[PDB]
Amino acid sequence: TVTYTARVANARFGGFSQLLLLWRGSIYKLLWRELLCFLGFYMALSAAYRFVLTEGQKRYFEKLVIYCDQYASLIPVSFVLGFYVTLVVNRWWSQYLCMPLPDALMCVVAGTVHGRDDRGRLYRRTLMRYAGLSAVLILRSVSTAVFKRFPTIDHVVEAGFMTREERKKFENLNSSYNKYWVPCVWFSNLAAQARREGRIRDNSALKLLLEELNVFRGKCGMLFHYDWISVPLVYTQVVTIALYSYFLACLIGRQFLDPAQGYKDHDLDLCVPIFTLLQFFFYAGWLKVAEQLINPFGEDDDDFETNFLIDRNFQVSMLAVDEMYDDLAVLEKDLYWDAAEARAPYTAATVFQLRQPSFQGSTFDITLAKEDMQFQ
Amino acid sequence: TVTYTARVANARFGGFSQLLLLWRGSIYKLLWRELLCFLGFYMALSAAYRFVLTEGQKRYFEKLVIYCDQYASLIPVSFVLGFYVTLVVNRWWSQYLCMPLPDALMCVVAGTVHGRDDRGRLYRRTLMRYAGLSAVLILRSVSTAVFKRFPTIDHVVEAGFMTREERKKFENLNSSYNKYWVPCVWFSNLAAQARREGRIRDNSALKLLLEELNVFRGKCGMLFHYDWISVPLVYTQVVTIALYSYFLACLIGRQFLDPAQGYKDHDLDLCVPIFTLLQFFFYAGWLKVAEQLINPFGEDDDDFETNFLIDRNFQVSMLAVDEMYDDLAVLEKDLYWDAAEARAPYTAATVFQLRQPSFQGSTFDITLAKEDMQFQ
Amino acid sequence: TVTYTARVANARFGGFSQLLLLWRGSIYKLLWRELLCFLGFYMALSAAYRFVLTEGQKRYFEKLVIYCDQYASLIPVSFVLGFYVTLVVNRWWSQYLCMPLPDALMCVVAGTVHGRDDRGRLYRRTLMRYAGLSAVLILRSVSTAVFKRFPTIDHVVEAGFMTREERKKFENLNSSYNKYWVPCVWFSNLAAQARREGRIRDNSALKLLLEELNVFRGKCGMLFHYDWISVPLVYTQVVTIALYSYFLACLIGRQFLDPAQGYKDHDLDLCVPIFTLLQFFFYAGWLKVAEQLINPFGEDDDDFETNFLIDRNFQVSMLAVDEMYDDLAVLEKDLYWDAAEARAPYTAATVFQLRQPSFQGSTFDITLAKEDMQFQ
Amino acid sequence: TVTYTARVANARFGGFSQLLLLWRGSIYKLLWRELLCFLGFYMALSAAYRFVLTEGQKRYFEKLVIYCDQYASLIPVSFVLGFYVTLVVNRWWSQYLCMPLPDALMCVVAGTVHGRDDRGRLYRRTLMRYAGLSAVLILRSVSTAVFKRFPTIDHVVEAGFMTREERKKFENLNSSYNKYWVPCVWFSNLAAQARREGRIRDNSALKLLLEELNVFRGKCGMLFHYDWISVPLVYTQVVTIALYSYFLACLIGRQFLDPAQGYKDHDLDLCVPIFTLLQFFFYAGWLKVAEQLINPFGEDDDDFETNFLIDRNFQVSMLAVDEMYDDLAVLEKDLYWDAAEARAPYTAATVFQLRQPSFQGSTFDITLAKEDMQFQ
Amino acid sequence: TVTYTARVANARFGGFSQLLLLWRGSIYKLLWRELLCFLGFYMALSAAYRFVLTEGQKRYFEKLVIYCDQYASLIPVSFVLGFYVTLVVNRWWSQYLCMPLPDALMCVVAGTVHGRDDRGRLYRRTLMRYAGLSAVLILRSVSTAVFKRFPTIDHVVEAGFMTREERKKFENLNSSYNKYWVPCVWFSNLAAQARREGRIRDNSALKLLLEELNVFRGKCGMLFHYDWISVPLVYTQVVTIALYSYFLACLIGRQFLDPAQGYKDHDLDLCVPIFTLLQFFFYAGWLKVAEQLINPFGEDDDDFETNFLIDRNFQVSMLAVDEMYDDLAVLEKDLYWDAAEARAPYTAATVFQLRQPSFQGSTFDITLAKEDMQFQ
Ligand SMILES: N[C@@H](CCC(=O)O)C(=O)O
Ligand SMILES: N[C@@H](CCC(=O)O)C(=O)O
Ligand SMILES: N[C@@H](CCC(=O)O)C(=O)O
Ligand SMILES: N[C@@H](CCC(=O)O)C(=O)O
Ligand SMILES: N[C@@H](CCC(=O)O)C(=O)O
Ligand SMILES: [Ca+2]
Ligand SMILES: [Ca+2]
Ligand SMILES: [Ca+2]
Ligand SMILES: [Ca+2]
Ligand SMILES: [Ca+2]
Ligand SMILES: [Cl-]
Repeated sequence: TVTYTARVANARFGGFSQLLLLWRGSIYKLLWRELLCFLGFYMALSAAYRFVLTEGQKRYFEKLVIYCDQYASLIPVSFVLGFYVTLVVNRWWSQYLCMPLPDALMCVVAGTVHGRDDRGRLYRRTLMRYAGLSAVLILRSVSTAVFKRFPTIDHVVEAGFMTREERKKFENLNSSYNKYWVPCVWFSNLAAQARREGRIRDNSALKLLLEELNVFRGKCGMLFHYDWISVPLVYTQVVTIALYSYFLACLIGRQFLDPAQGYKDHDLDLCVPIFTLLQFFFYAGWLKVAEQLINPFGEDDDDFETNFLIDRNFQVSMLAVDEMYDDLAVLEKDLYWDAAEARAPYTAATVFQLRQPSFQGSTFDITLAKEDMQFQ
Repeated sequence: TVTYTARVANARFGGFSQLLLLWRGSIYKLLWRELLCFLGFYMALSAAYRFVLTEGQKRYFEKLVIYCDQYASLIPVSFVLGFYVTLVVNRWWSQYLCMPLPDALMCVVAGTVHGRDDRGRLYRRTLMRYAGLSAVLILRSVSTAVFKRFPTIDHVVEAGFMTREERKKFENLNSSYNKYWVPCVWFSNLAAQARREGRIRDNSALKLLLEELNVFRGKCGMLFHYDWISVPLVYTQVVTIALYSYFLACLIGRQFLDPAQGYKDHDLDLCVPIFTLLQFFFYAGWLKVAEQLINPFGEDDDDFETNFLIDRNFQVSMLAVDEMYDDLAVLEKDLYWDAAEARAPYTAATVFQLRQPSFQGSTFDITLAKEDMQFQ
Repeated sequence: TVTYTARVANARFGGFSQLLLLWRGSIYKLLWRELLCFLGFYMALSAAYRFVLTEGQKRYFEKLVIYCDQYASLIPVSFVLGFYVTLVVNRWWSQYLCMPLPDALMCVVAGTVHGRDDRGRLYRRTLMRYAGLSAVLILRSVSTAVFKRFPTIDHVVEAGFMTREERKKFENLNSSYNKYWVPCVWFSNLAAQARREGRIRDNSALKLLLEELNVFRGKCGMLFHYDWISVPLVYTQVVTIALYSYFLACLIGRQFLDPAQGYKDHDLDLCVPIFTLLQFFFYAGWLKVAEQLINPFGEDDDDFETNFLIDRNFQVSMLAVDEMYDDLAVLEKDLYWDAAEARAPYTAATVFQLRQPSFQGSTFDITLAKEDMQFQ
Repeated sequence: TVTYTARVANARFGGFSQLLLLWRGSIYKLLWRELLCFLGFYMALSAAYRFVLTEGQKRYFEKLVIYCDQYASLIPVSFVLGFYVTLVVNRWWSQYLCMPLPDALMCVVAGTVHGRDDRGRLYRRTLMRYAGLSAVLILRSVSTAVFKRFPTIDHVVEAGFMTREERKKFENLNSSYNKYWVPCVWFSNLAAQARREGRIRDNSALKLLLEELNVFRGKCGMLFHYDWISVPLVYTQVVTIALYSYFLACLIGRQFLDPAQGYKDHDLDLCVPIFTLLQFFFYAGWLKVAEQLINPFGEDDDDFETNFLIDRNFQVSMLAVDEMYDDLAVLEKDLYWDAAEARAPYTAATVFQLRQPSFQGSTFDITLAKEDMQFQ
Repeated sequence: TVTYTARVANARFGGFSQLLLLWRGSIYKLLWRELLCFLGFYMALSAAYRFVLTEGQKRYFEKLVIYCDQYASLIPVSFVLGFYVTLVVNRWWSQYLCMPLPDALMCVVAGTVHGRDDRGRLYRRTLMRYAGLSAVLILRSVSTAVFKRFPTIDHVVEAGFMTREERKKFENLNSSYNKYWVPCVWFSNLAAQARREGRIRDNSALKLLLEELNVFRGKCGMLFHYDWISVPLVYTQVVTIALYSYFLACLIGRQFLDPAQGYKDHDLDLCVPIFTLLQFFFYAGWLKVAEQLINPFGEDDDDFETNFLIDRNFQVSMLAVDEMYDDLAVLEKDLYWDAAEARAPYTAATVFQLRQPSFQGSTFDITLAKEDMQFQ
């Protein structure tokens, strides 16, 4: 993920202009090959027209160029790009939100699956490892970068996500369908066993674990569904064909004609279509947004960092349920125990934020008349 | 479902261009008949104008062609297609998400409906079979492909989803309305019976089953509502009439006139309207996206694979509640038991992802001054 | 509801074209009067110009027609129609989803309110009748078709939804506000009484009933809010005025002038504006979509079938809680008891769906090198 | 709220046209001053050009008018209005849905907080009064109309929402932030006290009360957030400046020039720009939709009726928890006790809805062949 | 946050016009530098053309200006701005809703974590301080203004959010990932300890605390995800390049040419492009909306007031759980105890709202015939 949230904290003078000097995740990186190809075809026809074609041939070419410039309908392309890329971006953010995290589960497991002894550690660590394992299986199913990390189940077993015994159980399942759900059913069964052994002290806590498991499993399944159910291929081919039709019309119709011939609208020869190359860069970048975001679990630059999230989720979950279980600092009175009001100090940098009026509501400046304040 | 998620993992040079060489689920497959019809009418008028019509008749035709080219308003068509097809695509994804799956139920039933004996197997397998049966009834109601698979309730009984006794109970219901809800009320009653027999060990687990059943039943009902409440037929007729009005204006106005007559904008005769055929292909494909997605449970190529999902859901649910019930590998210490930090190994392919700075937040590079860090 | 989901299962050659031959729910039915009025004004001005107006008068008219054709800005109308009708369609689908159904409640009541005796039947049937009665009161408040069915509370009492005693209690409430919520408070009280008498066996089941009641009551209230809070009348008047301004500009500017006068763009006289009538039909149909969907509980053809839903909901709910309570077929082993895998047979029609590769994930065809598979 | 849901039940011939004859909540009411101002500037320049400016001055003015007509870009204005007003309308409906209602709470309190005696009445009535008081405090914070009704906390105390003792407790809180949340914490504490005294008979019912309280409090807080976090002022200034730029270009460029001068496109002098005034009325009404809906808690005509909702919510909640507590009609057999099927009678007006085929699903008309029905 | 909700309560004559006179949060403040730069380049080329360029050079420049005016395609820019800025505004409101507040937690903790003694105060105050501390850690991670307030964890410790002991525990965690989740796991553990000590009186109340904690923690994590997963940098660069391409075409093509040369469309020389500067101001302000809203936790004027929310949330939460715990005014009969109906008095200002008909539903004015009211 190319994060530039810091560069755009404040609407500054440079603002988005400075973002034009970034290379990773950029439009330049995604589009320079297509821009050179577009420019190569344009200068190939330019060289043909200037040096190769004869006078009759040049006249015919100019008639074709005037004809093709008519069909460079940028409004249809802008419409269909707008709608398609809006769909793809929304789907992209939905896919990011559908990635499983153990955060709700780790809060619930640290709060509900009890025991300072090795068994309690085993239960808590095993419940999160199941959650992490379900996440890893679905990600290696849907992510190229996680597949290259875990090309085999042996790789998942060596990485500590799955034990050898769990690998035997997992392979011995006679299922021809993706088994990402298997750790989730193991999690259900183990949470039931924990509640039967009294490690979960109450039936509502078991219900809370199973609710949070169901949310987690839902996210893993949603990843699977987004992977399988692509943005319809007809819809994609339609937008690609739209853009390419526009660029063929721009590749022929934006050819600079001889000012000698005195064609209307063709009286200046810049030899390079600056504005047509910028339109190409704009529209092709707009489609490259969809191209990058259509499968966000590839290995792009704005593609999701699925291997970083796997490592973070594992380490954090294990901290939360093993090192931070029942490891509270002693309840001691906070700084504002004796103070009726409560306000942390402000730094010299942000002290200016003080003395700005505290918002109470829009209606607290009306200043009615005395007569209008009396009830009926 | 034509899944091309792998082909678009990374925004590559080929990118969407290579997707133009796919046939299944493609714009070519959905639109070649309409393209040949469009082209047939265009060349029928072309042949009429070139060989059949007389000189007066040819002049009149050219006046009509110039008149019709005025009315080829592509911006209204792009607007209404954009809005209608956006509606249809959103509805299509909603319908996919409203398809019932037993995944939440199987986690809950493996976790809550207990017993290693044949009765416990019966209860768990029967609860999921009820869920699968409710799904099959609604799908054969809404899916053409599942109806051809299950043309009669006898077919559902032979497929193992409904017993003969359950068929007698199901037919003996005096209801003239679709009975997809019947297995869900059977599921409610059986979960109640399981909780009364103590197979469900706690009242919260029964509540969890009924919550998950209600979600499942909601999905089945939602499938029914999407099937019944079509995208309004007036709205569809409006977009079809829009597109056909544009194509009639393009079918007459894009006719190539004699350059001899010296009509403005008509001075080149290509004999085939490359750009008009591409516009037709673009706009008709855009409407074909809605046509394919308007009922996603047909038997298209991007239509949902409802028979695959039926088979997967059945097999997986039965595995989850029968073979994987209380079948945990023994709790043993994972690979990272003694390690304070936790990190799976990375392959040579994805080791490059390492040594990239771990994201902490946008604000961790501000580097304030010493004086501005002091509290007031 | 005009359901055409079957006609559009597959993207066929005819496809949406055949939908142009439907009359119910159609654009023709909704728009033929307005089309004849538009055409009547157009031919009234045509007859005035051709036979009534003098030569000076004809010249002035032609100057006015050329002036008015300038103002036929179809892009603003397409924008505002797009946005307004998108709002109205989204609101329409939201209103359909906000119609109350007893399906969650009937699953919960069959599962939670117990007793084979007449009292248990009374409790279950009375809880659903309360839910159905709340639905009927709000629908007769918001639906014209249900109001014509239930013009008085006496009509609701005769229909079996409300008893005479319940009518006395319902009228004796000193409330000047719509009392659709009254059965919901009766449902709350009766569920409490059932739980006190032990008919609901656990406090979590009572909580489940009250949760499902709250969802039901929320839907009824949402119907009330959608009825009361119309799409803002300023926004509607704006789109109606937009469309009518465009049609006045098209009614004057699309008048066919004498080719004799040799006006530019006016050199052919078709005597009937085919393309202008199609634009009128397109844009007026687009607004007629909003007109039909703005109050979906009227008595149109795409308006919701609220009387069918009332009858279905009542019959089904009563079946679910009375005839199907504790009426399970005996738990017997299903067809796939002894089979490790589970797969229903496929028909000759849909056997082709088999032998298509089972989807596992996008990443299962990468085929890495041996060296890149090794961990660091 | 100007409710016209009845007038638009059916898509009638008059339809939206008759809505153009409404004054309250109308575009006329919101825009006649701006229309007269626009028209006053237009006729001021018209009078200047016709009677005041000299021949040279008139020529210069006409050059300026032709120049300004070029810049009347209606497509950008339509784009930005569309997007901004769509944002404002969505926000408006969200704000309406975020208004607190006690309906879920009253169902839960009538069902959970028990006692026929004065103490039970006190507890139920006090819990709803707290909810109503939280609603009144946030509304007087965000609503102008409720602020004019409750200009002081003394006004809330006189209205019966807050007792004098509760006023002392409420003022004695050392908080400089809006205290709308205070009754919600009182509600939490009182529900806890009720559950401790056994007035709430079970811990799940207390959980249900607190869940419903949290939803209520969330709605009150959401009202506060929508009040505080305005639609960004830069975004508003952008759309206002867009519209005013268009209207300045239309105010100069739509000036009728002398047909004598023989300017192209300026050959008819209507002395009043009918179509330009309609465009002004259309676009300014479109922005007036946002202007009316941007703060829906003002005192407009489409602004929310917050004082009606306060009175309804109070009266209804008090009925629900005080007069209708444990006040059921005796469980007696309904009209359809002995009938296997269940169907209320239909009136002569709506009997036509009968005999229309009952919808079962799209797939129930396929009519397969005998050979295709056989399983593999 | 620049709140102008009061200024736009009613759609007044001034309305949005008066909002053009605001400076904070305004388009003027965000855009005057860019406007002066645009104007500086425009007048630099104007001075070059008028005084510096020779006659041949002036002719060439005018040919370039006519060429560049062709490429000033405002419709593509309006499309892509519309879609991108709509995305950014929606994301901005989502980010505001994803900011954590303790309001649900404070209601639940005041209602569930009991004890008037110092230990109960410690538990309640410590649970909210954990919630506030989790909020402060994530905000200092994502907010520049909170980072300048809390540049170090020492600053958080001095502000009273974290104790020294909690700081030792927090630093001793071997995690390389952002530790905003740490107080949430402390909250889970402490709520478990409270429930074990009997301070939480029931298991459902513990479940309610953990549910509300999970919502809170979800909001904190969502803040982290929005911070990390920027709006794709390719999409931003595309819109910035679009706007800058349009402004370069407007910077050259909107240059005023000599009326002497008699170029079409260039016959008036205003020396300052009023309308082009307004278009620049409109489009650049439209992009400045995204620029301001793209990271709403900066230190702008419409950026969120994160330091005010930190102070409010802390003070209010501590009031709610410490000063207002079990501090109810004595249950006494409200003003409407003996009144069957319930209605607060109305002021002279808002008494006009009375006598307006109380809304009952759209269907209560149909006035059917006697014969049509009879059941079949
Ligand atoms: N390995 C990452 C690459 C993404 C990036 O570099 O931002 C993935 O799975 O997508
Ligand atoms: N039988 C599948 C066909 C879909 C496909 O082939 O993708 C269905 O029900 O839609
Ligand atoms: N009586 C139905 C009519 C709808 C229809 O015929 O589809 C209603 O209430 O809307
Ligand atoms: N007093 C109402 C006025 C709204 C109306 O009249 O519709 C309010 O608070 O907005
Ligand atoms: N300090 C505030 C500044 C916002 C404002 O001034 O409105 C922040 O964190 O964004
Ligand atoms: Ca990608
Ligand atoms: Ca289809
Ligand atoms: Ca209607
Ligand atoms: Ca308002
Ligand atoms: Ca910002
Ligand atoms: Cl619960």
